[PDB]
Amino acid sequence: AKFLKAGKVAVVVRGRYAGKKVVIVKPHDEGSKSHPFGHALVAGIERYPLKVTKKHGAKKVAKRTKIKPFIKVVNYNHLLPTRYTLDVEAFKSVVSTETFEQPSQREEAKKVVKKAFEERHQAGKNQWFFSKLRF
Amino acid sequence: NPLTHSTPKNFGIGQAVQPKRNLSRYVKW
Amino acid sequence: AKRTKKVGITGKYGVRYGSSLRRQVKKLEIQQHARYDCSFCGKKTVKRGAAGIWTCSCCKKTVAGGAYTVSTAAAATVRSTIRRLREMVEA
Amino acid sequence: SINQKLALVIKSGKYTLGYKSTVKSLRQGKSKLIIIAANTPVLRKSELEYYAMLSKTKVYYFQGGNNELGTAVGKLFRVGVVSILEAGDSDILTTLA
Amino acid sequence: AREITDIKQFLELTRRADVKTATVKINKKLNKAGKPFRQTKFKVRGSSSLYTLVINDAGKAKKLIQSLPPTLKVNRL
Amino acid sequence: GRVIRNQRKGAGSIFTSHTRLRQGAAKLRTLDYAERHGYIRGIVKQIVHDSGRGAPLAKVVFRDPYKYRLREEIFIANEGVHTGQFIYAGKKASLNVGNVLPLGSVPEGTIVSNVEEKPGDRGALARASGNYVIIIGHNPDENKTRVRLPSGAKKVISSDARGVIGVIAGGGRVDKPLLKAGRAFHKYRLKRNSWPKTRGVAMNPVDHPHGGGNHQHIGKASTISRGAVSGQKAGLIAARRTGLLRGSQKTQ
Amino acid sequence: AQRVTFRRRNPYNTRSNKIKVVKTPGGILRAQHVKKLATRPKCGDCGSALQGISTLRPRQYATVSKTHKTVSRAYGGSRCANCVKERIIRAFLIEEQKIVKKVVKEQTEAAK
RNA sequence: GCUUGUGACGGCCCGUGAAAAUCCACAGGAAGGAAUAGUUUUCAUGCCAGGUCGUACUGAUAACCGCAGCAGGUCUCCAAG
RNA sequence: GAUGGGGAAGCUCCGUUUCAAAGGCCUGAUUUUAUGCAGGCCACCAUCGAAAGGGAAUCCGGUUAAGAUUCCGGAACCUGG
Ligand SMILES: [Mg+2]
Ligand SMILES: [Mg+2]
Ligand SMILES: [Mg+2]
Ligand SMILES: [Mg+2]
Ligand SMILES: [Mg+2]
Ligand SMILES: [Mg+2]
Ligand SMILES: [Mg+2]
Ligand SMILES: [Mg+2]
Ligand SMILES: [Mg+2]
Ligand SMILES: [Mg+2]
Ligand SMILES: [Mg+2]
Repeated sequence: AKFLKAGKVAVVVRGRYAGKKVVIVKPHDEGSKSHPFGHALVAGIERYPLKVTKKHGAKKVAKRTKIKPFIKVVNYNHLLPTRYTLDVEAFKSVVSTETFEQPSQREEAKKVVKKAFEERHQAGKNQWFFSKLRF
Repeated sequence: NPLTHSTPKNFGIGQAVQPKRNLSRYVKW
Repeated sequence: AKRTKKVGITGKYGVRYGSSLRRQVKKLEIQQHARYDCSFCGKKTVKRGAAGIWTCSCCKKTVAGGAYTVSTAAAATVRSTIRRLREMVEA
Repeated sequence: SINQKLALVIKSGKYTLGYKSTVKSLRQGKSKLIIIAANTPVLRKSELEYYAMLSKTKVYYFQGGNNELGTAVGKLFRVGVVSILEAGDSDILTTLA
Repeated sequence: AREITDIKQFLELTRRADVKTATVKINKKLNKAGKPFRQTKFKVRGSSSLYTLVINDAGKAKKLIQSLPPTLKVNRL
Repeated sequence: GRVIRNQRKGAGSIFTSHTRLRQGAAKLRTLDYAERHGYIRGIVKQIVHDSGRGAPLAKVVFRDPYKYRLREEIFIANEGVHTGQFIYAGKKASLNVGNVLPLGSVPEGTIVSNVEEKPGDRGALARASGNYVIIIGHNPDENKTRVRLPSGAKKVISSDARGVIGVIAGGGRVDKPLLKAGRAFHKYRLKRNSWPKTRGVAMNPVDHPHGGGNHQHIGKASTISRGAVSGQKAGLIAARRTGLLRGSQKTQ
Repeated sequence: AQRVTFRRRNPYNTRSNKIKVVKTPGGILRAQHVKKLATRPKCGDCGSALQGISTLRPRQYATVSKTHKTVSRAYGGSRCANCVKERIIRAFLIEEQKIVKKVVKEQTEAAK
């Protein structure tokens, strides 16, 4: 079966966010005018939240758990497709082709994506997603 | 229970840095 | 045209040193200066780099080898002996 | 024997030679069977195994390196990974490959 | 050492505390082929460096000399 | 008389080893809890030339068991090893070319090099280019192992002595004739001042036992007592036989 | 041909006492002392001169800003782009095979 | 073209052709962290200070060694038709 | 080439990391006020040895009976505050 889908996790392999975890939100497979190649929109996380422990409480637990996210357009060549899965109903209509090519329009998405990922980390869902791949 | 995990370390030759044991029998007085 | 009937590479020494010591040096200078085939990348790019050291131009893997050649009859027959002794234990 | 099987594929059926194009054909999902030579590096051998198990493709191991997988498919060059898109005259799906 | 191209920037460095001295050089150059033209150069002395300007237009050379500070020591040539 | 040349070398003014460019002493790892119980893994970072030495050296890196850091060793490179390979050291290691194993754990007919005389000494026997010992039968009682050393001598050593597997790199180095003096000159330049060499029969009597004479001749027998003294020993020392050898060669 | 001297007491031609001839506004030739060339910094994995980093003599790197000494990536002015790429795969595939190990290896001891 | 510097290459070895001070970067996330303001002096500008000893001339058929203003001896850079 | 040690009737010889209890540093916590504890590492352990090896940073134009990359005029750059 064809694995590059809307609900699938991946690992970025090149460029600033290299060695970080993402989700392929919209696969533009067969070329384009701008970006003339097999490309894909992504929506992962830049800063991972730290190892909270049983000594910490109330205030420091909140500071240790803050997820600065990001969004990108990425070539299929610069991704590792993985067998893990993550849902994309929380930010399907927000991130789009029309969202990019506008400086002010990128923040509104990021603030909505940050809301999705911080809701997911609090109460353990997708642990592999919110843990740093170590190299 | 809520956020923190249980991921053990393996102190058994060539893996994990050995812990701070009591080394009183081997001290060069 | 072919330049020398017999001497070849040992012509540099001219008339000196005796014929058999030049003939012995031709033999071993044909071996060390030559290019050899790589184990990992599969190309005739392995070249000597001091006695015992053999590297690949591309792929960059170095290997420890003979003085004037990559493999030799001492290490060739030892390769089968270490292979055969382990087959008692493993197989 | 694998030598009789790959001989009939080159003239009639389709194929692709090399890593960049196997993974391009394996990401799309056109590959029926990928072949992997011996001397190919392990990190790449393990990634081709991982991309093949996601796409669901068989992984035969050619006995010998890239220099004799080229003569096996008939080309005059070293080739380190062969993906077979359309199996033509031969039958590499059901057989030992 | 340092040069400035913009004329709006140069007027700010004339009132930057340490800048006391300044100077206005007149030159005599030529361009294109035939007849020559009259060039001017305005230089100010900071503590670390000398900032300077190159104005080829003779029309705007008169406007810049008129708009300097009063306490600045301006030395011709 | 004077003081002979060979008496002069013991004071070591100009007869010391020239050792600027050397890489380092070529020992094994220090024997610890990790090597005499399980095993421990290291990577060969690069193999490299060493001055005044026929064989190449391997800079081999391990990780320290008792504190967070790395440890760099210098092994003598065996004929087979390549950079990036994993060297597996200790007791429970497989029978592979480059791994270091205790002489008890290998079977018979096994070919090891850079082997300890007594356990924990870190290198001793078979360290030149193209050398090795053969393990030739074991002894379960008193844990002793019987071996064959490069000279043909048959020793019995401890079974807990360690020994890296395979022959040493740089084999067949003495086949190619040097041809000229310039090549001998450069060889010794990076070892010690022992070249070139003048014959004793060409000196005056103050300088040697073989001096003087109206022809060049030794004059008395060249074979000399085990228990002569400093100044008398020059020639063949404790020679049980002499002359060009006939019959079968080598040790039985 | 107007000949020229050294400008410092060291009169021998070493690596640190090099000379360049230079024409001046007085209209004479004159010697100028040249400094030693900087090498490129190397990657600590392959050994390639690594791109987007300045080439200066080592104490110069104290004066310069942070942009001139790095790139924006994991292992900035330390490993090259190809080296980081590879150890991200290798870190992932071994740790993917580590989960595939413990799924199969636990079932091995369980069903025996 | 001459002198010199530099760049990518190629030959040669049983010769594979110093070290240390010093300066940087990365991995790591300790600690400190924000909205009526902190963090930045690795961005720009601005203020202050930088001791001690040597520094003249010869460098050779007259300033050095050779009993001397001795046909000897004494390391090195620049180089016109 | 000192030290700790060990030789030597002694002038002294050996040895330089050695069978030795071998020495320094960062924040705070403070508001008797100067550092009382919080705890972390480091075992690196004398020192001498290059006016051609390594090494932070300067140029032009003027000037004297005899000085200058050192003075004067202009324009710079480092290092520590
Ligand atoms: Mg002789
Ligand atoms: Mg002799
Ligand atoms: Mg004589
Ligand atoms: Mg006698
Ligand atoms: Mg005598
Ligand atoms: Mg005679
Ligand atoms: Mg110097
Ligand atoms: Mg002078
Ligand atoms: Mg003079
Ligand atoms: Mg000193
Ligand atoms: Mg003067």
